[PDB]
Amino acid sequence: MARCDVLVSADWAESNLHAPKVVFVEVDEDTSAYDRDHIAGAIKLDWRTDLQDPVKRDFVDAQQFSKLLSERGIANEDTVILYGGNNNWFAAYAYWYFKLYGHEKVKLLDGGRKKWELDGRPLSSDPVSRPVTSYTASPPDNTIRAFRDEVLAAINVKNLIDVRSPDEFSGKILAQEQSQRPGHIPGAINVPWSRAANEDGTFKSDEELAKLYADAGLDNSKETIAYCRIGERSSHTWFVLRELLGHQNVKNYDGSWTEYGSLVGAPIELGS
Repeated sequence: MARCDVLVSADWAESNLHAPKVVFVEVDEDTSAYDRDHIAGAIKLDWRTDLQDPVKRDFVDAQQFSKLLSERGIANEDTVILYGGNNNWFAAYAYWYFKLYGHEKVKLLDGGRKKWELDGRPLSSDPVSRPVTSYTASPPDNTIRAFRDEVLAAINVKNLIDVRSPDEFSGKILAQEQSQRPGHIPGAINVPWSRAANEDGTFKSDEELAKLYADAGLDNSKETIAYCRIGERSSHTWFVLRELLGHQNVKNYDGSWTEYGSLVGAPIELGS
């Protein structure tokens, strides 16, 4: 259970905007928000153009990730503080990428942009450029990623946490984030991602979070995989399960329903 090491408050953040070897990184859909204004000194990662493979359906490999961080001026030894709008979803997605590629010191700004703005804390429109660095990633740690064949093999073996809306989960509605069939993975439990967050964007307490998943049916005798439509809301939930609640065996299934719901002959379950 690692809340102390993985999360920083807006209060800590504002007092540490120019602290040695700390870098703030805004991650979202596009950089429109960041280009309007941002936390002072923060740099941006574009979740679509910087972090996705432009040809294959995948995110960037270790070399592409290293090249990107080198160009943006992030070092292996920097403490990276990630934040964003769209509910800190893409910031949590980036946090998961950082851990995948072996980065040690990285944390989320609790509540992201929503909490910062709600607090009335200053934002800046000054441009930011950092001197380039030499970042070298590790090979992916696939203990935190699930692929399609292991997800199919996990049915009835691992907890499968579906963080989509209840209407998607039951298959009442199908959903660019489309698939061939509605429904969920058999045996999956539905905990819509937002149940783990407060109105102001912050994560709920360890007490609230443990109750939420225990009541929904998370089985502590089983390992776990989280999923949504694309790796997005599921990365936020992955962070909750692994980093805050301390489960050691949690994978993000980034293929998610856009993959699974398009697979020929995959088991599908309806209703709930």
